[PDB]
Amino acid sequence: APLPTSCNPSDMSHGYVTVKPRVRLHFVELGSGPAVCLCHGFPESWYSWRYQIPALAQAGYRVLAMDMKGYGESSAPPEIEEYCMEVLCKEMVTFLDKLGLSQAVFIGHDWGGMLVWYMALFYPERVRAVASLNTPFIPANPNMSPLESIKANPVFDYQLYFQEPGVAEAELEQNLSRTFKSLFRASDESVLSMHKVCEAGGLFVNSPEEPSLSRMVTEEEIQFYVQQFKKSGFRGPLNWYRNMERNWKWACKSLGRKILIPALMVTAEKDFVLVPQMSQHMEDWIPHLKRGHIEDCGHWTQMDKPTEVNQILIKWLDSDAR
Ligand SMILES: Cc1ccc(S(=O)(=O)N2C[C@H]3CN(C(=O)NCc4ccc(Cl)cc4Cl)C[C@H]3C2)cc1
Repeated sequence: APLPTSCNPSDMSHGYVTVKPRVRLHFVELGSGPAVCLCHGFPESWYSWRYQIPALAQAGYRVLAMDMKGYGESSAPPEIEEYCMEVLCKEMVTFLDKLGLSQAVFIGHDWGGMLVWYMALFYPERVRAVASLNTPFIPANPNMSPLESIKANPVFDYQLYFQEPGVAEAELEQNLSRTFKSLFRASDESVLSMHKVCEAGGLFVNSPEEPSLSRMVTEEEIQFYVQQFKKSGFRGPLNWYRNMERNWKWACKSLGRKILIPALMVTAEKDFVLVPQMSQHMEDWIPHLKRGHIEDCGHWTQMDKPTEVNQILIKWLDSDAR
């Protein structure tokens, strides 16, 4: 079952676009062909797509893999409201403008999946096609506060823990190697319960001080993440979670419009947070939706099942984005 080719950071083309005076976005770029913009989740990196970038370039695409705002070599302003979906999506539009791209295909995972859905919803003229790994498209519900909705799903308890600035930062920054080795695990290897984080008082309070390495990752890979998060830390990344009311109000401005462009939703059997069933009935909002499903795959889709991800994405790109 041999691993796809990966990426060596020093061997990549590194690009930088200043979207505003204080905000510069970094990306890596490989390949010729139609532009495909890969958008990672929390707390990840462009390098989360290391197994996809060569494969998609070989398949005849120009891949732009982002450091999202708050991450890596991209700017990480401290202000919470710099990380609301309205701001982040408008910055990605400006990014396309500065690159001289009329459209791109957007592929996202986790919080990057949420972003690419909103790009498709509000900026469809700039989105050739959209794919999400794990993250569903959920229509805005103007009758339920985001607070209500969170409290009504217990696996989302960690999200409240992430609200108060500084608290989760201290825990996640205390020992970066422990942070990433604890998080980046296959489902069966989990050392963390995302429930009752608040009563425990932290994500890792009941996890090993010296976790083993997951089968999914090497020490060298973990240390790449460590080095990246030494640049700006966890405040910007966590700020993505601290705009729930603002994001809800923005999402309500879609006045029940549909997403009419080609779309792909990929579910992961063993993601016990972003569960497959959350995607049910997306077809009601997205008439041209196609689906994929990956068995034996947890939250960290790209590194858990890279071969399967690559096969799904290339088949869909070739049929629906080109
Ligand atoms: C309008 C709306 C649209 C989609 C959603 S969601 O799909 O429920 N989801 C998407 C975001 C990703 N996320 C998150 O916490 N990711 C990190 C993570 C996950 C799973 C594991 Cl195992 C470890 C880690 Cl660290 C929460 C955010 C909420 C909610 C509301």
